[PDB]
Order: sequence, then structure tokens, then C-alpha cells
Amino acid sequence: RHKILHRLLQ
Amino acid sequence: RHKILHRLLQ
Amino acid sequence: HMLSDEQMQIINSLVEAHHKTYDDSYSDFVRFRPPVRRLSMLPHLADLVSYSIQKVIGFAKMIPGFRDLTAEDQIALLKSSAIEIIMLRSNQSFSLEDMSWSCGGPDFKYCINDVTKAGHTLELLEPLVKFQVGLKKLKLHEEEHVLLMAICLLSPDRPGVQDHVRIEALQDRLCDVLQAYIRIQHPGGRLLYAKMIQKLADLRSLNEEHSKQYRSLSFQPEHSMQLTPLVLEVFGSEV
Amino acid sequence: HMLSDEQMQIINSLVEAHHKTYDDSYSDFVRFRPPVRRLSMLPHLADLVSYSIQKVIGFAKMIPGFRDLTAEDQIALLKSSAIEIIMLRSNQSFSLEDMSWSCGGPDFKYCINDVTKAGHTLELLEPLVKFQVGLKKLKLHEEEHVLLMAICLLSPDRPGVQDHVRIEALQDRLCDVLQAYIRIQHPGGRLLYAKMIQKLADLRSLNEEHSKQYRSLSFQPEHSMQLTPLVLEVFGSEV
Ligand SMILES: C=C1/C(=C\C=C2/CCC[C@]3(C)[C@@H]([C@H](C)[C@@H]4CC[C@@H](C(C)(C)O)O4)CC[C@@H]23)C[C@@H](O)C[C@@H]1O
Ligand SMILES: C=C1/C(=C\C=C2/CCC[C@]3(C)[C@@H]([C@H](C)[C@@H]4CC[C@@H](C(C)(C)O)O4)CC[C@@H]23)C[C@@H](O)C[C@@H]1O
Repeated sequence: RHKILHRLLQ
Repeated sequence: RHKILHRLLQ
Repeated sequence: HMLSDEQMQIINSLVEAHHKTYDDSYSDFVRFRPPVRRLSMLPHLADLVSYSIQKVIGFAKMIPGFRDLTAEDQIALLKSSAIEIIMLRSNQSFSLEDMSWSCGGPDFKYCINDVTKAGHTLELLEPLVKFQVGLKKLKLHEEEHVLLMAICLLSPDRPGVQDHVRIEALQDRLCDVLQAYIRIQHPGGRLLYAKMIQKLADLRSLNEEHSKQYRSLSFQPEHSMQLTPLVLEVFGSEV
Repeated sequence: HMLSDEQMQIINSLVEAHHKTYDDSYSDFVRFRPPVRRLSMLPHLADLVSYSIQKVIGFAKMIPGFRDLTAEDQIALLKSSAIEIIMLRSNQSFSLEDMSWSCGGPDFKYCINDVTKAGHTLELLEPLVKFQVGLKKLKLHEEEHVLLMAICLLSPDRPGVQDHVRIEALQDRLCDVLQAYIRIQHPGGRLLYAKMIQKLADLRSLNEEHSKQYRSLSFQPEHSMQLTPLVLEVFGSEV
């Protein structure tokens, strides 16, 4: 997963 | 899924 | 012509259930993330919805016959109807003078521009407020109000429901109690029942506009991280 | 013996990053779900954590060399180290007089019994507060504080990290700047560096106690529905 994580990291 | 849903329904 | 003892037993069950799941003080609204006036209002309205879904679930668990469906069917009806029962029960705080929902104090009064700040466009919200005024003008009794919810929720024309015939049975048995209550106990209500079914049809049209806009919103993680676990689950898709 | 221009360039980057990701006013705490004093404090502390994770992510994106790792490695380091950097950065609000974390006003002062009301048992929280007093007694400079975070975070002995050798390189290169800063710029710090590495070891022991208790908590949906999407993702398991 890590949809939110990956996006916060740009 | 529906972990929360199923549990709220007891 | 008069109502059977079991249709009152039903009416009694449905209003006591609504009174258990509806706080007219709106005193739990202080425990949400506070409103802020992008998408400033999304946190506070996301908790508002998540809270309301918990209330809608408690209400459905008390409709006669609902407990006895299979848990899968209960989930399918809730997932498909959740936003509709919310739009329905929300009429109780809606008010025609302010043309907004005035709960508790004035920090919890949501005009149309508050909901835009939670990421929704006027083509959802104009039919929404019109729904709420049209329904506010029908001036339902408490009994017709809880019935229309119980009926909307127990509708079998939902995606994903299995024991279709049993739900259609229970829905109709509640429609009979409604149509019968209006004839006996509501003067001037010879056009009401059809006006209620028409509100159910508007609820569907709203349901789809909202489901579309939420889709666009839930697929942007800067915004879906503002939602709650429960909201994500009930309005999500992996069933 | 004196520090190279690039180790200052590093020190400068790390403190400006910390100042960007740390609000000494704690003025965003009003936007959390309010504290309430089961598990009354879980909502407010769940937003507190979720907010802090957003801050830790912004800080890591500014450590030199971190941006250039692969996104998978960045995720693995964050998921494994998140609760540790939180325990570290949290020392800045911790205070020895109240033996609690005093942020903003007194509604945002968390003694040990507040965190118990968010579902945690004293065998996590006694080593936690002792960690925080032992580290409060080391009286770190801002420079050693940001370094110890950057170092804890860039540790390669994490579950799931791939380019192990590159992270170990970057971690050591930051340890050299630390050990060098203490020798030059910290009087009385000839035992400090080892005391800092020992705090990293305590962070690991805390990490595991917390990871165990959170597991027990996240597997009960009455409680995990109080968490946020971000928390669930970072402390979750499906990597
Ligand atoms: C939910 C209730 C109340 C108000 C409901 C409102 C007024 C504000 C705007 C709301 C919450 C609508 C909007 C479209 C919600 C807010 C969040 C958004 C999401 C779920 C993010 O798409 O839908 C649905 C019902 C609308 C107040 C009170 O009657 C309790 C009732 O359950
Ligand atoms: C997080 C920060 C601050 C305080 C942190 C604290 C004090 C209260 C208790 C906290 C939040 C701990 C507990 C164990 C948290 C709260 C929620 C719980 C979950 C994640 C539900 O397991 O862990 C971790 C750091 C502890 C305040 C300020 O320094 C900002 C800093 O990022």
C-alpha cells in the first residue's frame, strides 16, 4: 500500500 | 473488508 | 379502517430507535475536529458524517426484521443507503429561515458554502438543499419520518444484496404501515405517500452525484487522509 | 581540530528543517479532536500522532541524501522509525517540573494518565518518561538534537530496507558530524556521544513495546476506528 505515504513524499 | 462495519453490527 | 396492533408495534419500535440514535442537543459535535472557515471544512464534516453513520447503523439494527438478515445483506444495504439516510435524518436540523442546517450553536451551522469547503460542487448541493426544502415543506410527522428512513434503508434494489425477496417483503410491509398511517392519522395526506416515494427517487439521484464526487475526492490522498476509517470503509468499494 | 564546510552545511540543513517542521506555539493543536479526560484520550492523541508523522515526513525529506533514496527505502525507514522520531522530537515539549509534555496551554498537557486513556499500559510509559528525563538531563544542543533524529531515522538496521549499504554510509557520515560537533562545540561532552547512542538503543526498546501494544489496539475495531488513515498506514503491516 502506502498511498498516503508515497504522495506526502511527493 | 468491512472490519469496522461488521463489528458495529455486533 | 384502522391500524393493526403489529403496525403500531412497528411504529413504536421505529420512533424509539430514532430517539436513541438522534441527539437533539447536538452536544457531541464539540468532539469533532473543529470547523474552519484547500478544503478547510473537510475534517469537521468528515467526522460529522462518520458520527452519523454510527447513528444510522444503530437505527438499522433496531428496525424489525433487520437483525435477522445475513450480515452480508446488512452491509450491502448500509453501504448503498448510508448517504441517503444521512440526507434524510439531516432534515431534522435543517431550517427554512436560515436555509442551512443549524445544529447546536452557530459554529455548527452549515450553509451551502461550508459544504463547498469540504470538497463538493453546487450540482450536488443545489439538488441537496432543494431536496431538504421540498421535504421540509411536506411537514412529516415523526412517524412518517422514521418510516421513510426504514423504508429507504430496506430497499432491495441495492448493488450487492443477496436475499432480494426477503428484503422486498420487509420493505413493502413497512410501506403498508406508512400508507396506512397517512390515511388514518394525517389529514390532507391523500397526496403525501406519492410525494414521499418521489423523495426516495430524489435520494437516489443525490446518492449518485455524491458517490461520483466522493470518488474524485477519495482518490486524492491529501484529502482522503482527512476522512475517517469508518467513512472510507462504508463509502469505499472493496466489498 | 575543526568542522569541514560540508558538515556545517549539513548542520545548517538539519536545524532549518527542524524549525520548518516544528511549531513551538503548538497552535495547530486546537484543530485536533479535543482531549477528553473506554479510552477517552485516544481520538485527541491519535490526531496528535498523525500530525506529528506529517511533520517527521517533512523533516526526513530535507535530510541530505534522503530524497535520493528510492521511494521504497524512504517508506521502510519511515515506517520503522516513525514512533522513534516522535519520541525524540517530543522531548522539546517535555518538562521536568511537571514530568509531562506541556504544549500550548493546559488542555494540551499530557501527563502519564492521559496516555493511559489512549490505550497504553505503564510498561510502555514508564520507560518512555524515563527516556524523556534521561534525555532531558543530557541537555542537548539544538544541533545534537536534530542530528540524533536524522541519525535514528537513517538507520539501515530496519526491517524492509533494500540499499542497505547506501543508508549505512549516510548514517555514519552524520555520526561523524555529531561526534565532531560534541568534541569541538560542547564542553563536558566527552561522554555525551556514547550517551546518545545509548538513547538510540532505548528508542528501539520503546519502539517494540509500542509496536506490540498498538498491535493489540489496532486489532479491535472500536478503537482502530478512532485512528487516522495516516497512522493506520504507517504503523500498519502490509508493506
Ligand atoms: C449528518 C447530519 C447533519 C447534517 C448533514 C449535512 C449538513 C452538512 C453537509 C452534509 C454533512 C453532506 C455532505 C455532502 C457530506 C459532508 C462530508 C461529505 C463527504 C462524505 C466527505 O463526501 O459529505 C451530507 C449530509 C449533510 C446534522 C444532524 O441532523 C445529524 C445528521 O446525521
Ligand atoms: C508528538 C509530539 C508531542 C508529544 C508526544 C507524546 C506525548 C503524549 C503521548 C505520546 C503521543 C505517545 C503515545 C504512545 C502515542 C499516542 C497515541 C498512541 C498510538 C499511536 C495510538 O499507539 O501513541 C507517543 C509520543 C508521546 C508534542 C510535541 O513535541 C510534538 C511532538 O511531535
